[PDB]
Amino acid sequence: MDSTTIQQNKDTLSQIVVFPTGNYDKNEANAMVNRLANIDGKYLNALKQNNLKIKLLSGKLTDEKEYAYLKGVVPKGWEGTGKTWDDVPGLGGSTVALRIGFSNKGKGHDAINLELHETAHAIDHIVLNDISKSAQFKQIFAKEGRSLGNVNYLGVYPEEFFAESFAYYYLNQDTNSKLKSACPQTYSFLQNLAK
Ligand SMILES: [Zn+2]
Repeated sequence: MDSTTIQQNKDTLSQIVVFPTGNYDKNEANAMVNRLANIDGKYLNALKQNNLKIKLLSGKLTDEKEYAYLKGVVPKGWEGTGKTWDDVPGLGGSTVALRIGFSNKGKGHDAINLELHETAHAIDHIVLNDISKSAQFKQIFAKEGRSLGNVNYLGVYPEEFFAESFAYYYLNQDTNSKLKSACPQTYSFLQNLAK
């Protein structure tokens, strides 16, 4: 990622990202925007075109008014864990909401990076017309969909494998190289999508 392109994408993200009212680590919110800025500018401009907002949160997801309906709701597969959506740090699809500070793997979620994974869902659904459900991607998923691990989740849901692969592709050079090695067809597919 070249520095001038990053700044251009951050400028675009200034028209996408919404910062919260409450108090939060401004430097960490900025770091999240910096990581999002590695996403290909064409996707970012398309999110902006669709008026998609990336809402950064200063607290729990379910303490946001528009997600309060998820209070106490147990996510699929989380039965018996004692955890609920109140414990989920982010979501992506038709909207994007992300708790500041919870980017890294293990911060209440299993993704390599929260904001890239969830924003990938929004790009998939809003920008790319659910390409993760396409026949082309389904063929790739059938072969490579377990190769980032979490086989009972990423390996089962092509939308999740897409989002995680997208996050590997764009997080940093290390994860990008790892994806190329582990999932070469997925890597080529993403490379060509951004052409
Ligand atoms: Zn996901």
